[PDB]
Amino acid sequence: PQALSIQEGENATMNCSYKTSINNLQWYRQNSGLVHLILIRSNEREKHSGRLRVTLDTSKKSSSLLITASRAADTASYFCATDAGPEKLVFGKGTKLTVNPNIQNPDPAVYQLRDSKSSDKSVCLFTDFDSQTNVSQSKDSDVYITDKCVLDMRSMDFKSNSAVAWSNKSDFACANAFNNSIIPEDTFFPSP
Amino acid sequence: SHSMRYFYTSVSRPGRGEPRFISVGYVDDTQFVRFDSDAASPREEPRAPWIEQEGPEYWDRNTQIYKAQAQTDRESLRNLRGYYNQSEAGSHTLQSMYGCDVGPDGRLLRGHDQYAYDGKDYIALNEDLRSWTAADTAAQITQRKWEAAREAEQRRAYLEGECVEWLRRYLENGKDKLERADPPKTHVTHHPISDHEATLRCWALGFYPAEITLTWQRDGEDQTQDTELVETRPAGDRTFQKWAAVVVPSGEEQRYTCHVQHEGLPKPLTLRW
Amino acid sequence: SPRWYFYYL
Amino acid sequence: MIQRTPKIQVYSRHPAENGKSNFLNCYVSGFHPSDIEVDLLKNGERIEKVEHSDLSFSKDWSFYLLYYTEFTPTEKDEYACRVNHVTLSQPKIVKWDRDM
Amino acid sequence: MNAGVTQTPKFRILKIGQSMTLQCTQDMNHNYMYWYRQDPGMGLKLIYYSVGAGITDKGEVPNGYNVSRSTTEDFPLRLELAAPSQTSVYFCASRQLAGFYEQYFGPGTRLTVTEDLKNVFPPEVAVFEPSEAEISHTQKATLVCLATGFYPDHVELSWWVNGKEVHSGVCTDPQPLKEQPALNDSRYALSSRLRVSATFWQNPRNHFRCQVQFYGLSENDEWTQDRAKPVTQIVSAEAWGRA
Repeated sequence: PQALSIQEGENATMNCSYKTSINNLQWYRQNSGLVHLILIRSNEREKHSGRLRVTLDTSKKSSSLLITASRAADTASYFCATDAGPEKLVFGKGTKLTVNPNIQNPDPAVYQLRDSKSSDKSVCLFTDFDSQTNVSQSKDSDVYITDKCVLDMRSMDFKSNSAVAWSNKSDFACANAFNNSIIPEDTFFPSP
Repeated sequence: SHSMRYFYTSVSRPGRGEPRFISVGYVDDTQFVRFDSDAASPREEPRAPWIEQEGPEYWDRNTQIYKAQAQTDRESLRNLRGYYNQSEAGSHTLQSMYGCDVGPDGRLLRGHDQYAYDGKDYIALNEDLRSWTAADTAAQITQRKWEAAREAEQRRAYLEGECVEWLRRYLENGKDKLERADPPKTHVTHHPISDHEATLRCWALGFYPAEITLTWQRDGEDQTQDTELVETRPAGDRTFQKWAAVVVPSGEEQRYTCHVQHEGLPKPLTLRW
Repeated sequence: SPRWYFYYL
Repeated sequence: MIQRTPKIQVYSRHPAENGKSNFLNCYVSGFHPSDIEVDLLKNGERIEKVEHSDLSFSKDWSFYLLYYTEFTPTEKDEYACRVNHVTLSQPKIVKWDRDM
Repeated sequence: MNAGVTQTPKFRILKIGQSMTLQCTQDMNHNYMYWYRQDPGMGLKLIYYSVGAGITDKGEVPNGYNVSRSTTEDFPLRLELAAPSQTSVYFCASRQLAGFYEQYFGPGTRLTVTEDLKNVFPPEVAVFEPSEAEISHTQKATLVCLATGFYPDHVELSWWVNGKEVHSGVCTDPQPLKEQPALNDSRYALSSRLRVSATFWQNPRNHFRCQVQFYGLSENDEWTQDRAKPVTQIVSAEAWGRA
């Protein structure tokens, strides 16, 4: 599967190809129902609208889409469709685009959070790392570790990354939860 | 100079099926393709010798374009019936003609994209290829819609590039048959209508393309308003015919000449009886 | 060849 | 919808010569609407194997068709074209005049 | 209220051999309608399409399905005898014309086909309170919601602060995790976070609720197992701010 990761503000370029002679190519996006983005005709080499620019090369049977100044809501899978006769479209393989926040004051930490009801249950939260840190899946199949998630506190204009880990193992504790990942050496580990 | 044109005709026939759609394509005065939705297995078919060579993808692509077109004309016909407040029981006709005229250089002289409803002008793309002539208030409905959707800009691509490029391909295929004019053969007949007057008829036969001028002169000046002309008529094997006739005093047939103007003549023929 | 282009009146 | 009655011409592909194969033509033009009936007649009776061209139309939108049949004329044989169309109260017959 | 394509139901579980009708309606007066299926991470494949009322034709993967188009507005897809290969997301779409026109999509129907309904389980939901260390270190406070043990993965997780739904400061995992990644039938787990200012969390009149809508069995479905019938239901957990 094709995938592309960038930082907000950067430009993203994605490519697709097709197999038959065509009359038009349409790019779509999908996240969360496809939504159409831009259409280019076989007589055209470049077209743009707003932050999008599409190109088409019929010799190469290929098209590129350029998104200028990527934002968080660009995160999505992007697909091409081409005509297969006047009345039908055929759709290709997507590219998964992830637009990461620019964390300007990283403050990596792992915290322990207790259940509202039976405080003996808990979860580990790794948070506030910069977008270069990658969270690995667990070695052990009784330890669950989510992927990274970006949250946006809009009124405070503040974004942050986190991942959640939990387990019933008696060995499990926040100090070792994320041992499978490469985390910053100055990650704050408060006492349990 | 040359042209390629497609001619589309949809005819509703309520209670007796879906509308019939027929299309024909012409390079200058030569028909080269047809499509008829009422055929056994409807498909584009060759109608000139030099198009037969085209492969099954040619035929398939076009066949699919015509079937798709025919389906949109069913909706257009319903729209039109509504604009003109007409009943569902009547048969109606939508005709469409589009294509390209090119000069000696082979680039676009004039683009065409026009429509008629029930045999009268409905809407036509103007020669600047940027605006439309609507024929009546009903057609202004279509005009507003097509102005809003930027129809004319979208139509320009085919009319300026692709139309022109196909025309060139087809000129290559056809060679002499398409590029060299076939001159009028001729004859003059004479037929007394009384003891003092006769008919002289000038004949122009087996010619191509259809454009021709036939003119009766006496002593040099043209016999303008006393000439009978018939419409130019197809011979049945891709050539054309015409005649022009004038009634003259008997014993004066010597005063009269018939001037024949056709692209296949090094110089204007002058015929006598 | 006919145009690959579709519309409604 | 103005309806427009057909113009009709009957003629041969080639100048005639008796006993020689040819085509009898009946050219119908200028008409609207497009439904029309056209028969070729030999000594007054319909001929059986008549083809016609594909429906097309002129600049003014009026339709034209060519009806035709292989024939060989003989001196006693009389030919005509019979045409019906919504604009005709009764059908119309146009004889081929071999003496034009 | 906007124009567009709508589809029902949002979610469906079927036993192998059952049948179903997916509804699609649009109000744009579009003549051209399409059904596609999409497996997760994959591309759309056309099942059937229609150029207008009374006309339908087969797409790339028609087998197993039928359609009809009696009106312009609706294009129902019929699933005749469910098989495990038909687990997928089904998307309806429409456009105005042939040629140079883009399609508008519905939101999708998420279908799980299962050999036996005993595989279906509702989520348990728990809320985990912010740590005092996070509050001291950052002056912010992250709550975590965990939804666990559910099958199929047909859930919608929402956060409610003092009775009103919030989106700011929330991130919910895109994909569930499998609790038993080796099993085809594994139950799932889903986490979400809601982050607020410490002063907000320190107000004991602030009320925080994680709610999970689970889409499960109908009144129509037969249940002969011992445990509670895993019907469509909302499961929730709550916490109050803490001085």
